[PDB]
This record gives sequence, structure tokens and C-alpha cells, in this order.
Amino acid sequence: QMTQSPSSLSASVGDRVTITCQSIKSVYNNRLGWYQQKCGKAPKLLIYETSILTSGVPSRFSGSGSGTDFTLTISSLQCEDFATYYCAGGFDRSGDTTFGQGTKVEIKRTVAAPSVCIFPPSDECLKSGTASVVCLLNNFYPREAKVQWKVDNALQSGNSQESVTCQDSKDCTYSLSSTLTLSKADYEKHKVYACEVTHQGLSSPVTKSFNRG
Amino acid sequence: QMTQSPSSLSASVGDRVTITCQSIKSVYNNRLGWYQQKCGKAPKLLIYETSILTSGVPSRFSGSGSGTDFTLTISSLQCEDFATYYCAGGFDRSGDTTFGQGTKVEIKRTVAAPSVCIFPPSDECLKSGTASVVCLLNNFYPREAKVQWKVDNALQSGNSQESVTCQDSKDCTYSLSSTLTLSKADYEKHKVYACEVTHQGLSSPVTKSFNRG
Amino acid sequence: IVGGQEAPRSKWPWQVSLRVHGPYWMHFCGGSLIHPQWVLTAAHCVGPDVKDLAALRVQLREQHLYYQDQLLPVSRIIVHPQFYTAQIGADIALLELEEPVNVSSHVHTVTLPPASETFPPGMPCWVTGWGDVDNDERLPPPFPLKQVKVPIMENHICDAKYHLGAYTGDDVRIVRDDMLCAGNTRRDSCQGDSGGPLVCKVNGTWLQAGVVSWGEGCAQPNRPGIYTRVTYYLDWIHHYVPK
Amino acid sequence: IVGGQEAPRSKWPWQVSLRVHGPYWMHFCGGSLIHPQWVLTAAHCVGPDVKDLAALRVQLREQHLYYQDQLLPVSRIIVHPQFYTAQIGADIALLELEEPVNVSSHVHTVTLPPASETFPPGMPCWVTGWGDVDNDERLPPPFPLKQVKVPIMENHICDAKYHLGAYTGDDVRIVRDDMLCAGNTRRDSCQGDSGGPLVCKVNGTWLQAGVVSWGEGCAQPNRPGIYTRVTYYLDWIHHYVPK
Amino acid sequence: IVGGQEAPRSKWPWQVSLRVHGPYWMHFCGGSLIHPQWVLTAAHCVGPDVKDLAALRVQLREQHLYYQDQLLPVSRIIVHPQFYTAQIGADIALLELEEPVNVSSHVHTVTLPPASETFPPGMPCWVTGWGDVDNDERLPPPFPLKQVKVPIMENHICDAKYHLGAYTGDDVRIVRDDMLCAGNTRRDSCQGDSGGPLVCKVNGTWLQAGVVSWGEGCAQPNRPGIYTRVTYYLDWIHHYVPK
Amino acid sequence: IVGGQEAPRSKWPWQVSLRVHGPYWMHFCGGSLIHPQWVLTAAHCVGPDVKDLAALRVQLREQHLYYQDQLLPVSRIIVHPQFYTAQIGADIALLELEEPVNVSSHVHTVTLPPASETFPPGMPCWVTGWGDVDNDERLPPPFPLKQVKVPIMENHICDAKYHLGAYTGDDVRIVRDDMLCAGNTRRDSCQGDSGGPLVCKVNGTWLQAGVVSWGEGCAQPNRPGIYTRVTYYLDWIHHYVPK
Amino acid sequence: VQLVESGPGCVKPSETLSLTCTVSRFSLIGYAITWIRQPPGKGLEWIGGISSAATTFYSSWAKSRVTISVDTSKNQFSLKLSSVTAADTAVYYCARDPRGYGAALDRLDLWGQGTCVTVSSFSTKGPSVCPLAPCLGCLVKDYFCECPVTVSWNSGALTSGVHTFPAVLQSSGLYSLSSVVTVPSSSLGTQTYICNVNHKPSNTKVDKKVEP
Amino acid sequence: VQLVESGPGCVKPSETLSLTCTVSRFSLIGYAITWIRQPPGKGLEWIGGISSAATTFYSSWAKSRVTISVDTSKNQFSLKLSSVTAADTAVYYCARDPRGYGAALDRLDLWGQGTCVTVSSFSTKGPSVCPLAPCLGCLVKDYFCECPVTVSWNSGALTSGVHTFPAVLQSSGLYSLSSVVTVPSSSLGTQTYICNVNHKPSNTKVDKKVEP
Repeated sequence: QMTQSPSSLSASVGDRVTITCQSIKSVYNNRLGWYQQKCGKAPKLLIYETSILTSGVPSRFSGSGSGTDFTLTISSLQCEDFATYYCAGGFDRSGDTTFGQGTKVEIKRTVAAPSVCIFPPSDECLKSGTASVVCLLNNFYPREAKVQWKVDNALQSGNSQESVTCQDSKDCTYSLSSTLTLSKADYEKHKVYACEVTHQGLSSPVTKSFNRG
Repeated sequence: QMTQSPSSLSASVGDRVTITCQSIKSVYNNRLGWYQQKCGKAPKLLIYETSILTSGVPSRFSGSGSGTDFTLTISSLQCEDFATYYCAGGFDRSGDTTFGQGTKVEIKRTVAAPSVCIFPPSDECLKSGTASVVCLLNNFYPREAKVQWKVDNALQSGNSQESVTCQDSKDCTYSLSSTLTLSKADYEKHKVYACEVTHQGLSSPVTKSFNRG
Repeated sequence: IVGGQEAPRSKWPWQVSLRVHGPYWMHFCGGSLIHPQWVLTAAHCVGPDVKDLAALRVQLREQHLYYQDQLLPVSRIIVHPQFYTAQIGADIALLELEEPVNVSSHVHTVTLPPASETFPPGMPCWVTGWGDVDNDERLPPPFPLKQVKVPIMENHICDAKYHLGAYTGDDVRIVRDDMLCAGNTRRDSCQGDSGGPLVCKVNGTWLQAGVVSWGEGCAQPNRPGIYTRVTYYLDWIHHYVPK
Repeated sequence: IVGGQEAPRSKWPWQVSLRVHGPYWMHFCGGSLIHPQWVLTAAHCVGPDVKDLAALRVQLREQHLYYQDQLLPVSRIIVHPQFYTAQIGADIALLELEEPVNVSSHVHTVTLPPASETFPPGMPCWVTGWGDVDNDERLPPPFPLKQVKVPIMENHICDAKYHLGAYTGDDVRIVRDDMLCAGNTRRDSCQGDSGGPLVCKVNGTWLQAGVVSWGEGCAQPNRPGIYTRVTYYLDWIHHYVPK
Repeated sequence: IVGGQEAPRSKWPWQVSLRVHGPYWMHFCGGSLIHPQWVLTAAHCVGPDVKDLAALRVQLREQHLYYQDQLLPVSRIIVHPQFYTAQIGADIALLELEEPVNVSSHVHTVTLPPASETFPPGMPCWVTGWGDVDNDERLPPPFPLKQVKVPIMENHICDAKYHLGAYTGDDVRIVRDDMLCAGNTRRDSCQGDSGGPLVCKVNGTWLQAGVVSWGEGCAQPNRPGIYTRVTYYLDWIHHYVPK
Repeated sequence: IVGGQEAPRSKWPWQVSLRVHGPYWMHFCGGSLIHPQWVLTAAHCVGPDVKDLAALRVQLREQHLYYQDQLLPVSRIIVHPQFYTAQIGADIALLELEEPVNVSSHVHTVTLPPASETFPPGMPCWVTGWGDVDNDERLPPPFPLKQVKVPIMENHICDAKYHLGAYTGDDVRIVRDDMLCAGNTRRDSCQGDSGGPLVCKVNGTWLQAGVVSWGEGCAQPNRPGIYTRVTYYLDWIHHYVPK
Repeated sequence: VQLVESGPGCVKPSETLSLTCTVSRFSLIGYAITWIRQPPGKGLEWIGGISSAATTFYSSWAKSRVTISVDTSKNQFSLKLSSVTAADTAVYYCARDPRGYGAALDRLDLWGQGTCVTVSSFSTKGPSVCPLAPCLGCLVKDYFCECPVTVSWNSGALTSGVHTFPAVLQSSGLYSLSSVVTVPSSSLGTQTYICNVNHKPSNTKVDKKVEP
Repeated sequence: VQLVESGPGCVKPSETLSLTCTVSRFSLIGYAITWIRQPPGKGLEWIGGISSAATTFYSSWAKSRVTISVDTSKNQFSLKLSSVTAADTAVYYCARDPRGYGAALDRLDLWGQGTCVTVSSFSTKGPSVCPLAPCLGCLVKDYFCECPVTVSWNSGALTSGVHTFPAVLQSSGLYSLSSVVTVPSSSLGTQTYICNVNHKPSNTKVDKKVEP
């Protein structure tokens, strides 16, 4: 059995980091490896047999360890290194083998402001009799961003959900989808729809609207 | 001898374009090719023998021609396609072979505002007895941008030069370097230095300054 | 070449070597210079599939391969439209040089026969090349040009010999009238001689009777070598070589 | 066989292996059992030159070559009189066994088609054998029998494909009416499969449409495999196999 | 194995085959099962350069290679520290299996000799393996396990024979005291037998005298095969195999 | 020779080619002319088994192999008595010519070093020959003499590098004091260079430091080439070469 | 050379889960397979594996309920888990050890893409698809058994600019998801921007166009 | 396999320009070389070439003044242009035709990187180097014979973020250029940010550090 530390870290682009994994028994004969897992992907092997680098892995990564204590080190973090990392070890043959808990690595980047779109409830998002309206905050950093839904200038609460992309290997910002729900008939009552947008890198609040006719 | 047309074009990302080359004689035996040249690089062969695609070229490009009239076509322009393109042809063996005039392709992209830095005249840029001060407009589009140099609030004129990067295959914006010249002793007179940055997409003149002490 | 000796240094000034790109420019096929800008060879050396001209060069008459290479570029390949395999026939091709050759004592063209010449048995004919010297083994690393004198056979006697020890019915023509037969169990062309000239001396003048085309292995009993008959294709040659 | 898997133990009871004498009795060619005393194969496996019958044996349906050998002697070889090379055609031969085979569940004959069948595209056809598995490399040392399902092509569309990238004029027929085309860039016969059966299931019954004959290398683009069309030769087969 | 026959199916239950990854898991070296978790072999089969254990598997006693493969993984390789080349000596290695073998009638260990046993001439000894059968040629594609009975030589008489027809001075020891000599011009190990056991029957019990190590070609005159003498290394073996 | 250029036609007048009889007199080994009647080479090219002198000839400094052959007969072969294999050492041999050579500008002897010279790292040294040019492939058919400049290593640093990636214990000496190390992953001798001279320019004079002896493949990482150290054997050389 | 899982996606309590791992070209004759599990929000947990020798090994919990097997006639490896609870909901992977060890996790060099399995009493229902007309998008709604749903554009030829979002639990206990591409205003009409959806357990495939 | 030019960079009127093209590994035995010229602000113009046969071909203007040659003993190709005018200022390239044709431009498959030749009466002078402390940079100034100047960072190991700008004519008739890298504020001191400059005709190499 093993404990992996730390559970999370966040660091600059270019920054120098290490991850540690420790166990109550020594590994049987250098049987320790390191795996990288990304946004909805199978794990990829990076390091095996304590220190052998898997082919095609860029030489940013190396690791070694004193038989009972093991380190993985990244010399200069890229945003492409956004992932969870796990140690895996084997302590005999047939018996004790396990993964670690896994470490989550976030890459810090220069701020960007949310570019806002809004889409009118149309076709099936009225033709279903339910109604739905979407306010989209593309490509922002940090995750300190907030939305207020407003209809006929009235502030709205509940009746909504929000969801967010992972950080991409090249965009390295992320997008948020904000939704409000209604009936078709109650969309056909009110006329003004707006979302008010906020994000730490701004001068002010921001607004975008559309109007029913 | 040949004439190539048009001399320049500019088009969207994703857009569909073609280039034409014509001659007063037909090419001897399919001896026509197309070359791409980029920001300070040797030409690369893309197409030879009228229509054979060179290996490693992405299948965005194709071409053909009616023996005396020839076309090169790009199915969906990337910003990576920012380049000059030339036809080359051969009309006998030993004799008439020439290049065309070359077509310049600019890729249109979504606007960006100039991120501004300013730097104090220091070390060699005083220790040489000349002085120089720099205002840097990173990563803007379009090229409609302008700078006003100001010293002690006085508007400066002449005594300056500006230069600009090419468009990169991935950044696809570009940077501008603005410079003002002075003596070391006349830098040691005045105390307030500013550059006022203008760009078609901006909130305002972006006033950035520094002060001598 | 099975039998015969190293060729004398003046004797066959029209002989050509074809070279293919690889770790070096390697000899693969013969030919003959018939005009200052044209080489005559076999079709199966260059076709029926189309070849990139980047991979081919011509070498003129050396005494020894590779020792003093001067490799000529090729502008055009013209294969006879009827060719697909050598036993069916039409095994003839033309190469146009990019540059013309300066004719010389050491480099001169062969003469093509008049269409009326038939080359009966007893005609004194030679074949030359850089092919294999026995059925299984290469020309050794000095690589001299070799020659051998070969007896001509009449086509009907040759077709009969090809039916001995075969299942093929006697009504089926194996040797065709666009072909010619020469050689015996001691004296033959072999692998790597293909495309080379067969030349006979008629009234003092050297004429090219044939191109080395195909056969059932080198110097085998009752299997004379088969040559493309040059007189059969003169009209096709003269659509390209300006005479 | 390029593509496809190991064949199931029961699936192809007529498949035959031809063996040549050497340091061991080595597989060189395929065939099919069409009658208790007769094997159908290709002519280029056994001709056009005559073979000593001392050097040949037949092996019936193994799962793995060489591990359970029971080698049958051959009494007679009958090659079609028109054959000389496979691209010209008539690439068909018959072997008569010295002893008749005891027909069984594990060993049974294939049925020959009626002369009216044409096998249009969409016909579900398979080819089986012990040939090479990629263009350059042997079947590995367990030597399992492999199968692959192959698409049929119409002869005119196939002849057109053989003219792409060739010098041969479009008027010259490469694919003849005694031939059939099947396969693609993923799914083909290869070296060592020659002489083996192509079989299609028609109205529940397995019929042999073809014999593996020739092609321009294994699974090459625009070069489907060429098969001898069995319906074309039924009258010649029935002069010997007693029906 | 030069001379001798196919081995009977019960006779040598400890024989091991080593397999290397490629287009198939190919036999390259012999070995013997000495403990349920340990194989004894030669050092030059696995060293002196370090090998990735991903590329190696062990096969236990087959009658025929490849026909019924069940490939065991290897946990550890232990090469004697003094080894660099086989003519210098120490040509001995140990493989530890990942899993222990279930001992059986069909799979059983060989016994190692007591350190006092010298194996004088006249000792009845056999060597077994899947190597080459003549100096130049492979074991044919059924791949049976072969055996041959070989005469032992004394080391001084063997060293003298290695000086015949050599420039080496008689004062230089070619055959060392960690080595053993056996075989003659009719009866020898050959390429692919290396690492296999030499076993002698002493007082009814089979003992492993040797490991096939090196020689000057198969069955050559005055060049007996050289074996690693197992008694010389018993103390090194017992540092790992738990006895 | 891995890396380096064709040699200039004057530059290495002592280089020798050894030829073995076959279908032609083929190059197999290098050497150097050290006296008008004596060639110095490696022992593993000619021993340890005795050779018939009918099968050997010497060729003096060509620019291209085979094109200008003048083959000298050999009267005597003298191999150092301690040699049996190259990794053990004493890999040195002498050939006595039947006839003396007329010394010339184009053919001249190399000078042997004084016994005190140690050749430290930084010494400017070259190796020359007609060997292979990459690990797997032959010198191409013009066969030019090639040269490359190589860095010397100290013996202790070289022995340490041979232990990297090996099972051999660090206490075992792989590189011996009769040996010398030179070369790297870009610049090495290869197969067919064995027996050739390693020469260093000392105070304006060319001295032969070494003979190409052995290594673990051409230009491999951490495996420098091993040379026989010439100073170690001067007393043995002077028992035969009259100084 | 690559691995593909197969499995039911949605299962009812007390059923037995069957998975198969298939090898696509060549064969794992000398190789091991292990099965790995990842419950939502956990890390990786090991189930078991089979060695090159056909020996089988099971974890501390799996021996109660799991069977692993191999069939060379199909190039297939199989997993069975009996008496499933809701807590058996996870993504399941097959992976190869190149050394052939049946109980090792340190060198898993090749992985499949994985099958998600949800255990529930519910019924699956396929989605509706709202177009989000002008940035533009395709919004997929009201489906259940969330995990195997997939969306694509121009039948896959619109490889570019497609962001896609984590599903959310509708208050109805169903799931909804949005797919979005940024488009330049000249490209309106001028590009096809087709959307393609399928939900394999609900047997559902649908298509649409977006335009102003 | 690649081509490298060599040449003088700066030349005086009425001199003769010599260029060489060197082949780096293997040899152009069966190959042609052509010479191409690109004056500032023009397109490409062809000078001449040599075929695989050693025949030479020259353009309509070049026959007056140009000689091309080959030396197998050095693996070198050479160009000479006599009686140079200022209008001979250009970038010069060597390129290979793989068919061996000496007068063809349709299939130039392999190119060198090029050398730039300036014809002038002046003297070369090497640069000074202003640091650009906090975005930060390294500004290179007051050099002449602009075209061969180059700048690099951390001796080449700082491959990243380096923008660099077209030179400008100082009112003195000299040239100045700026090199800039953006840096995160935590990286100040924490990263080396060394600047490496050289000007080969002025024989000049210099180095500096940037820091607040």
C-alpha cells in the first residue's frame, strides 16, 4: 500500500516541480512506474522500472527513488503537462500491487477576459415545449468568473446550471456554458433576456442581451 | 516569359483560393512547379510536373493547367499558409526557363488589442552617450495601429522609427517596436516619458508612461 | 555473357549502360546509341509501369563499370504501346537524352538494318554486355565489357526446339515473327545483358539485328535466346528518331 | 493470404498442398480436390516444362503444415495444351492420384459451377492457402491455413485499373475473358497461394469460381489479383474427370 | 545435433527452449530445468550486454517446436560476474521464472552432480537439443528434439588436439580447467544447441555434467566440443538456488 | 571506415590489401608495409589455424581496389605464439614477401614508435582502410580508400565504458595493457579494416600506434574500437625484421 | 496494434457484467492482459489479470466475484463480474504488460480506450437536439445513461473549433450537453456546419443543420 | 543530406564574388546544381547551373560575367561573378535538381539556407548591446553590413518567446535591431535570460544579462 503527495499543485509555465510517492514496503525489484492521464483519456505510461523513460516522451520528465521513496520530476512545466499523475508499484509476484491516489497539476497563465455569446431559444428549445437559453463565456482565465441571469431586468435565481471545459494543451484557457430553463409559454410572456458577466480581469461588469421581437 | 496573377490577395481562415500563372509559350513537357517562401526562409517545393504533390505537403494544395495556363488551388487557407507563392516553368532544354513575379497571401483573423510595454533608457542606451527608449505593442490585429510619443507631455515628432514582425504560423498576430532617440544629456533634462498607443479595436488611447526618478 | 572474352577497347563504341539510383548508381540494363540524342533498349527494363526519371541515368561506353562514371540525364521514355510482357512481344523502348552526345572515334552510333534484311544462318553476329557470366554468378568486381559470337537460328527450327520437353501443344507458337533466335549451350546472353544490341557484319558494315529480350535461363540445352527483331519495328522507331 | 484469420478446423475440406522433394517435402503450391482421384491446380506450378513425378507429392487438408504429413503419390500430370505463360492464359492443370481418397466429413470434394454462372460483384467469395502474409515475408513456423473474403470485380473495370500508371495502350487487353479479378489493397492472395481455390456460396452451395493465377504483387494499389475462370474450361476438364 | 535420432517422448523431461521476440517467438538457445523456479543455461546466450526481459520467454519440453507453445515469463537474469567471452570461461547463467512449474511425469528436474565427480572417459553421456543438423543447414520444419550419445575426452588430450594445425604455442592453455570436452567427427552439438545440458548416467541416476559452450565448428576433425564444467560452479549456483 | 573522406592519392603510401582466392582475388584484411620485405597485420586475419600460402596474395597501395591489380606472393606467415582469440590479446602477425619491394615516392614504409611513446589523449591520429562504411553495408563498387581522424582514450576510462550496460563485474579487466582504445559514435573502423594501421603524427613524423583488432560493432555508444598496442611487441617484431 | 473493449453501457442490478477485450492485428500469444477500473471521482483500482502462461490473479476484493479468461480462436479476452451493485459503476480498461506478468502494474505499455458501464434500474431514453443559431452550436438534451453519448460535426470532417462540455443532471434526473463551434460571419451559409449525434444504448442517431 | 553556402557577406565594387556550395554527406555524382538570386524587394531570378554531365548553362544576362564549376575532391560547387556592381546585392542560394538537368527550375527539391552579399564602399563596424530591463529584451545597435547579423539567447537554449525585428536604417546610415522575450514576474532572477550576439564580418561576439 502507498501514499502519494501532494494531492494537488499549481505552478507557472516553465516552473520546476516534483512529485513524491512513499510506501510501507520496498518495491520488489525496481517495479515502480509513473502514468499520465488527461481530459477523458486512457493513462499513458511515462516512466517504468524506476527510471527508464518511455520512448516518445519528451525529456522534460525523469524520476528515481531510494527503493522505498520515489520521485517524479518535471524540469519545465508546459500547459500540455496539465494532467493527473499516478505512481504504481509492485511488492511481490502475485500479491501486493497497487496504484497511488494521483496528483492533479494545474498550469497558471496570463489572464484573459470571457468573450460572450448568447443564443436565442429556437426550434426544439421551444418546439419541445420546454425552453432553454444559453450564455457562453469562451476562453477566460482564471476560473474566477461569474454570471447573473436577468429577464425583463428582473434578477433570476435557481432554474439554472453551469458547466466548464478542461484546460486544453494549447488554448490553456477554458469555456463556461450557462443555461436558463423556462416553459415555451413563459418564454412567450417575457420579452427581454440578458446575462450579466463578470471576471476578475475586467474594468467593470459586462452585459449582453437579446429581445423577443 | 510569364505573368502571374493576382499580385496579392487576402482571405479568411478556412477560405477557398486559387492563383493563376500564364505564359506566351506552352511549357515543354509538363515542366511547371509551385514554390512557397516564408518569413526569411528558402523556398520549399510544393508541386512539380504540373500536378504531382511533393511528399510531406498536406493535401490542402493541388494544381493543374491546360498546357499554357496553370492554376494552384488551396482548399482551406490556414494562417500557416501565410507566404509568397511563385510559379516556375521551362519552355525548352537549355534555353527559356524563368520564375513568375510571386503572389503575397495575408490571412485575416479576429481582432486583438496591442499589449503595451515601455522600458527605461539604461546601461548601454545611456553609457553610449546616445539614449534610446522603447514602446512595444505586442500581438495586435489589424495593422491599423499608431503611437504618439510624448515627453513632459509635449508631443514629439521625427526622431523616431518603427518596425514590425511578420505574421506567425500560430500567433498569427504581430508585434511592433517603437523607438525614440535622444542624447544622454537631454534624457537627463526631461523627466516624464510616455507613449500613447492607438489601435482600431481599443477602449481608448492606452496611455503608458515612465518617469525619470 | 556466357563464353567469349573481354572486349577490345575500340571495338563496340555504341554500347550503353543503364543505371538505377540506390546506395550507388548500379548497372541494371543494356542499350545502344542509335542517334546522337537517342538510345534503343528493351521495354521490360523500363516498363510496363511508369518510372520516375529522377531514378535513371545513362552511361556511355566504358571499358570497366563504375571506374570513370559520367552520368547523362534522360528527358523522355517512349515504350511501344503493344508491350505488356516480353513473351507476348513488342519488347522495344526508346530513351531521349536531355543533351546530345558529341560523336567521336570512341563514341559512335550503330546503323539500323534495311527492312529487307532477314539475317539467315551463317550470318556472323556478336552480342556484348555486362551481365552474369554463368547461370548463378555475377560478373567479378573489375567489371569488364564482354563479347561473344553467336549462331543465328531460323524461327521455325527454334520454335520446334522450345516444344521439346514441354507440355505445350505443337500448334501453339512460342517464338513469334517479331522475334529472332541465337546462341547455344556454350554461347549466350544472360541476366543483365537484356536490352543490349545484337550486331551482324553485312558487306563490311555493322548492323544491329536484335535486342536481348528473354529466354529460359542461360545456355540451357534446347533453349536458345530470344531477341526482338529490329526490322519489324523500323516504322515505329522513325516516328520519333528524325532520320 | 493478406488479411483474414486462421481457418476453422472443419471449414475448407477440399484444400490441397503440393510438396516438392528437397531437404524436406516443402510446400510450394495449392490445389483443390474435385473428385476422389483428381486434384485441380494451376499450370505454372507444374509446367510448361515436364516434371519428374518422383519429385512431387500431394498432402490433403491439414490444419498446420508438416506436423501430420501423409504424402500421396501422383500417377499423372495433365496440363492444358494452350498454356505457356500465365498472362497469356490457359493456366489450368489436373493431377491424377495413384490411389483414390476415402471421402469423409474431414475430406470432401468441392463442386464445380454450371457453365451459365457468371459471378457478378457482390457474390460472397473466399480464398484460402498457406502463402505469404505480407509482400516480403513468410508464413510463420506454426504454418496455419488462412482464409480471407474478397470482393469480385467486373473484367472491364479490372482491365481499366491495370492501365492506370502503365505505358500499355488502352486498346490492348491485359485481362482476358478466360480470367477473373478479385481482391483489394487489404485482402488478397500472395506467393504460395497460387493454384488454390476461389469459392463462392451460391444458393447455399459452395462453388469453385477460380484458381489463383497471377498479379502485380500482393495487395498493390489498382492491381487486383487475377484468377483462371473455371467455367471457361469445363469441357476440357470433363475429357478426363469422369463426371 | 550431428548424428543421433529423434528423442523418445518421455526421455528428457528437463529440456528447455529459449525464445526471442520477432515476427514470431523464435528458438535461439537451450537450457535445463534444475529447480521448479530456475533454469540453468549458458552466459553467451544472454550476455554480456544486458537484455530487456520483455523480449524473452521460456518454453518447457515439447516434442516439436512451435506446435503447442505455452510461453513462460522470466523474472530475473543472473550471469556469472567473471564472464565476458566463452573462450575465457565462466560461461554460465541462471534464469529465475516468474511462476513456479508444477512438477510432473512429463516435466521434472535434472540432478546436479556432487563436486567430487570427475566424469572419466567411458562415462555414458548424451546431449540433446534443437540445433542445426549439419554444419551449414537448419533443422527441418517439423523441428523434432534430437539426441546423441557422445564420448568424453580428458582435458590434457583435448588441449593437445586443439594445438594440431594451429600456430598457438603448446605452452598456451586453450582448454581450461573449468571446461570439459566431448564428441567426435560423427557426433556433436551444433549451432542452436548452446546452453543445453550434457547428462551422464551414474549409478542409475542422470547427472548434468555440462553446458554446451563453444567449439571450432560442428564435427570438425581434431576439434571436440567444449562444455562448461558444472562441478566447478556449484558454490555460485547455491548462492541463488535454495537447495 | 565510419565517417571521413576518400584519401588523397599520395597520403598513405604504406597501406596494404590482403586478398583471398575465390571467384576473384577478394579483399578481406588490411596491413602496413614496415620494411621492404615485411608486412605487419592482425593475427585473427590469418590464424589461429594454419593457412595454405597458395590462397593468399598482397596488394600494395591502390587508390581503387581491383582496377590496377599487381598481386605479390607471400613466402612466410609468422603469428605471435600467445594468440588464440583477439579479446585475450597478442593479436599481431608478420608476413614475409617472396620478393622485396622497390621503395618509391608512391610506396614507402611507415616508422615504428620508440618503446617509450605512450600516445596520450589529444594525439592527432588517423585510421585508413577499405572496410564497411556503415554497420550493415559494404563499401560501394568504386572501392575508394577512406581515412578518418579518431580520438584516443586512456585505457582505464575505456575499460570503465565497456562495463556500462554489461553484466561483467568491474573487477574483471576487459581492456588489457597490450591494447589501445580510439574512436567514437561518429568516427570508427569497421569490418574489413581489421589489420590496418593506426598512425599518429609526432614531432612531424608519422608513427604507427596500433593495429585494428576488435570491438563491439561499428560506432556503437560507449564501445570504442580496440587496437593492438604496437610498442608492447617491438622485441618480438625485431626477432624477425632485421632493423 | 491496439486494444478495443466492448460492453453493454447500461446494466440492471444483480445481472452479470460481461466485457471483452479484442486484439486487432497480430496476437498476444506471449503477452498478459490486466483489467483496470476507475469509479467516478476515484483514482485507478486494479481488478485482475491473466499471464502469458494462462495463470490468473485477482485482487483482494475481486476473488469473490470475478472470472477472467482467454480465447485464441477469437483473439479475445473476457471479464465477468457477478451480482453487480450500483457501486460497480465505472470506466473499465484492458491493458497489456509486455513482459507477460499476470500481476504487475508498473509497465502497462498499451491500453484500450475504455468502456463506461452504469448500473441502474432506469430505462434509457434518447435525446432531442436544439440548434443554437448565431459562435453557433448544437445542444443535445434529455438523454439517460449518460456515459456512452457522443456528438460530431460534418460527419467528422469538421475536426476544428468544436468545444464540448461535461454533461449536467437535469432536475428530471436526465442529462443534457452542449456542443459549440466559433464561426466567422462570412462562413454563415458559406460553410455546411452539419451536426451528428448518436446514443448507442438508446439506439438513437440524429442529424441537423445550423443556420441563421 | 543538406546544402550549405559560403561567402564573404560584404564586398567592394569591382571585386569578384566567390561563392561555394558544399554537400554535407554522400555526394551529388548524378545530380545538378543551380544558382538562384533574390535582390531585396524583387522576386527570384535564375543565374545558371551545371548538369550531371558537367555541361554548364547561363541565363541571358549571366553569360557576360559568371563561371560555374565543380570539384569532387572537396564535394564543392563554386560560383564566380566578375566586376560586381551595387545592383549585385542579393541573397544567393544553391539548389539541387534530382533529375540532373542543368537548365531547369520546375523541380528544385533541395535548397541551402542562403548567404547574403552586400556590395558597398563602406567599412563594417560591430554593434553595442543595450539591455532592456522590465517583457524584457536585448537591443543591438550601430552595426553595418546588416544582412548577416544574428542574435540568440541562453547560448541557444532559450528557444522560446524570442521575437526579433527587421533592422532599421539609423540616420547615421547604420543599423539597429531589437530582441525581446516576455517573462513571468516570478521568473525574474529565477531564470537566466542570457543574450548572445555575433556579427561575423565585424568578427564581433558579445554577451550580456538582463535583470531588473
